[PDB]
Amino acid sequence: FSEVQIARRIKEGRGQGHGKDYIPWLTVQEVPSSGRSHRIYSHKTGRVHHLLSDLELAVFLSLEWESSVLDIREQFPLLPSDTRQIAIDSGIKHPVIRGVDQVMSTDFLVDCKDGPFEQFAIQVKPAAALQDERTLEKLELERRYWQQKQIPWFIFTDKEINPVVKENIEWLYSVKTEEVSAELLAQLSPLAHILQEKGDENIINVCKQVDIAYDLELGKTLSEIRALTANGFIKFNIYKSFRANKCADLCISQVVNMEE
Ligand SMILES: [Cl-]
Ligand SMILES: [Mg+2]
Ligand SMILES: [Mg+2]
Repeated sequence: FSEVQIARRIKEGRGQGHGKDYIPWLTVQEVPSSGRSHRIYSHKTGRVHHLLSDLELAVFLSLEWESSVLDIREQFPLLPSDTRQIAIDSGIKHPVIRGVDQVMSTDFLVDCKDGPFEQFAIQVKPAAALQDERTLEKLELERRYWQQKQIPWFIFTDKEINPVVKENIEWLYSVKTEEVSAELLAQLSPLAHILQEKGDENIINVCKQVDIAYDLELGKTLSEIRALTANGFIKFNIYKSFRANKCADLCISQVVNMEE
């Protein structure tokens, strides 16, 4: 993936800062195989995050939903000196590509406000991947790294995905719209007001009502919300089908094109 030039990526700030200032070590451009990547906005961090698979997306959405989560720093880099030492102490070949030892990274490093632990890490991997010896070795390197720092670490796989969350993702990500036009975002403020007053009403009813009110073709507003939701500008109760969500279950943001 990366040559000795990694030194420059380190200078770019990759892996430093937090909130809107945090820069992932890996970005969507570093996505392998058919594995689809995602750039979703976060209300908590105020920035767009890079997820490298649908599984990671599912985890991110769960994190963004949690009230106790304060920050989500995805693709977090593990200090090379620490990982080389661990590789040595364990007798495991530190990740190498063409002789250059690679910089390892945990999928998510998250901070909390009142959970059991103020900070914890997560590695996302499909259950099947654990049947490969090399993956296990790499996972041990990662496990030890966090253990060394007394930060709880966990592995999240597909069988940890709530079925409802799963179907919600299947509805939101059959790629409908990705065009984040200033005009699409313009709909955030108006939509926020409507949803706020029609709070206790089912999201689908309110959607039809708006279509009628403004004389839009049936489904227009649902399509808009579906797009703003899939992009992270709108958050909802992922543990409940979107269609069963009340308007009060949705949360809209103040995001403007100043996302550079
Ligand atoms: Cl994955
Ligand atoms: Mg990773
Ligand atoms: Mg992974």
